[PDB]
Amino acid sequence: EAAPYLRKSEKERIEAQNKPFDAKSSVFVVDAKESYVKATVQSREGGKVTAKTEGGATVTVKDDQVFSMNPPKYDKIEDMAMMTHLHEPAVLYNLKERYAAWMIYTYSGLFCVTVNPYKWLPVYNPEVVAAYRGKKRQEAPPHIFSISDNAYQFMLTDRENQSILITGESGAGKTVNTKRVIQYFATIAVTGDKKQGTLEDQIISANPLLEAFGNAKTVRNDNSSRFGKFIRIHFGATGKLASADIETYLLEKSRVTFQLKAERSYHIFYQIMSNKKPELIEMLLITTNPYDFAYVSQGEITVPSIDDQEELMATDTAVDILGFSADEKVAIYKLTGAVMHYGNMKFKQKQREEQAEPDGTEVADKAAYLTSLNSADLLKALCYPRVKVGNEYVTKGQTVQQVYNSVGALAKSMYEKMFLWMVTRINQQLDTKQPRQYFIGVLDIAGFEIFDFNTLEQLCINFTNEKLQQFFNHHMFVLEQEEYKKEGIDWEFIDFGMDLAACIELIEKPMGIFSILEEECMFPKATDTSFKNKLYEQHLGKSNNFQKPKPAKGKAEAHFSLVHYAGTVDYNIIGWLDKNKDPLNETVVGLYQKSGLKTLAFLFSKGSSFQTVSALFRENLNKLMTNLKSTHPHFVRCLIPNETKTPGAMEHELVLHQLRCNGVLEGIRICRKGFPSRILYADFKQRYKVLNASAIPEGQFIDSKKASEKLLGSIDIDHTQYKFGHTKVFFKAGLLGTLEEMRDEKLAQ
Repeated sequence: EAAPYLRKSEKERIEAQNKPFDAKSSVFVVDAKESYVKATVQSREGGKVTAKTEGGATVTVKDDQVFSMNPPKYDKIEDMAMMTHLHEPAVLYNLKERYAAWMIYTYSGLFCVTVNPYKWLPVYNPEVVAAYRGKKRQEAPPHIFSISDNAYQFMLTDRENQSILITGESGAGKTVNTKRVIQYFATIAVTGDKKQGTLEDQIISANPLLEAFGNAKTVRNDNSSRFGKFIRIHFGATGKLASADIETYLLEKSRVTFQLKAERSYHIFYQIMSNKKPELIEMLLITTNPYDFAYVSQGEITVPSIDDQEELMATDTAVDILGFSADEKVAIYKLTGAVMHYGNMKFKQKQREEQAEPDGTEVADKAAYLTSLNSADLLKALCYPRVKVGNEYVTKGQTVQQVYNSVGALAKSMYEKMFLWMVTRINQQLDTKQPRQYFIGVLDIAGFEIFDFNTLEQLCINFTNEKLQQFFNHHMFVLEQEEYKKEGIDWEFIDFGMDLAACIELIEKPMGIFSILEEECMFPKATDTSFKNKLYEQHLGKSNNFQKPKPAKGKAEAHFSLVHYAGTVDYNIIGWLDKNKDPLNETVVGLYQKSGLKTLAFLFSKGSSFQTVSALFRENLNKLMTNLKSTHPHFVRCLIPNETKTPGAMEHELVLHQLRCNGVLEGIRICRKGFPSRILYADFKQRYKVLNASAIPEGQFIDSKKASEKLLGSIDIDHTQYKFGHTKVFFKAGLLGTLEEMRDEKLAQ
């Protein structure tokens, strides 16, 4: 009643599992509205099988889509984690059975997997939440509350840091549940001690502006955010709660470079550029028309019904809630205005001469005004730069492309900087002379999504995602080996982190794939086709998991085909190489440092210069990864099972692919090799004694081991189907299945 679904019955658990069943009947078949449906063998054939489906028709299917399924005992369990048959549909339908049971909290890895319920339930209500810490995993009903709970007691003794990691889910439920996560942080505060924005509400202070700030529109998602944020929480206290960080991580500058006409821009821009605030628009030296700024214009010209007048008002609401000055903050978004003005800047190339050279432009004068530079200062000092030290020397004649790239780079870097600045004061508003000794953290996205059409940066983020999965895998590898140790057993399995890292390694040698791309970009005035050819020599023979894409529909050309934890995904080339190109000039900020605005010092401040750009983006990740290596990570993966966020029912197929994207699926692929399985003596034998038909006294006249050796002596001798564990018993997925198959067959006879 309290937790009414969440532990649903003693009686019904039995009686459901009591219900009639047969595995050898109960089979997999492939569907137009599920990829797969539970099935019956009508008949079996060479490389096809003859089938009927519970709801639907009789159906004719090849062998490979099929096996008979883990029976009611399995059917009512808590755990994908304790699987006993591995094919995706099993997992999926079963959790769908949770969903029709509405049974919330789902487990694989050692960790819990999440769905926005789209409905009222008082999951929150403290009867569970306060009254107990709860339990380690096996011991209590599944809940995200667990993961926090045990991470605490773990750290409490351990006293080094941990973060909990929450995947995809890129809109409503993701953020709602992050909120509730900090709500449970408040519950931890209440647990620790008890006797100024509220701390969730303090994060809310950030949320609306920051949400506009780095949200983005996917073809398949409509407010989705392509910063990197990471959330930290910090303890000088193990009392009631101590205060928190949200932090600075991979940000996607290239989006400023480009959009397709279906697609839109960093939401800030789109929001501000609406019409409502009468003074700013001219104060901004701006036309309310997006249409003007081609570099802005590149996208889709609106989102029909996300109402940016009110969203403007919300931005005001937040910036005023900053308690930070109007004049700076106005100048600050005005910086962005300048940025879009830079899209207009366009240069021209003279006779008998290669230089790119000026359009003499009110745009530059707007810049001068806003900057408190003079435009001529730009014109001479940038547009033919100076760099030398030890003597000092001047740089002239840039190509059209050189200029265009250069200025875009500057603008982008400036946007970046502005984000970076936001840290300083926003956090300081958050920041406290209450100490921190120790840290617990939150992350939002291991972000991978698909389009029929693709662009490098996205793939790079996907690379980073799988890298995160490296981290997942090798930690599990270690821990599971500890579980081998736990009941006396010796490792027959090798690093998953390494194993899939090899798949990354195809991307990464001391040669990076990215590295060589951006590297060769310095080879000038040449065409991606050149690299195509270099692919075709370099990888296309060699690197097994990468492929020439097959013919397929939807697309003029696709160029790369390679294999991923999510499955296997194929992607395409426009000549964009230069987009990643980073120009630098000292001079630009160098003089801005002179300028009036006094944003500029924080505006302003060996590894590389004007180069290494995607590798820089590696570097940014890399540090993060390094620091995470210190930690214990914790894990949540999160789903819209539905067409929508609605009480309305499942939409399967994206849930399929999300789960492909959510490691549990091929993680369980990885683990099934483990015979990843531990089942306790007493229950097990309490079922199993039957065939031995043997009486020798309980207690240790027989161990469970002995009783096994006898029953096995009737039944099996194997390692792979089973091995002994010191307290609990270990199996091929199939094996429990056959065990109870025996049990029903024997008891019925």
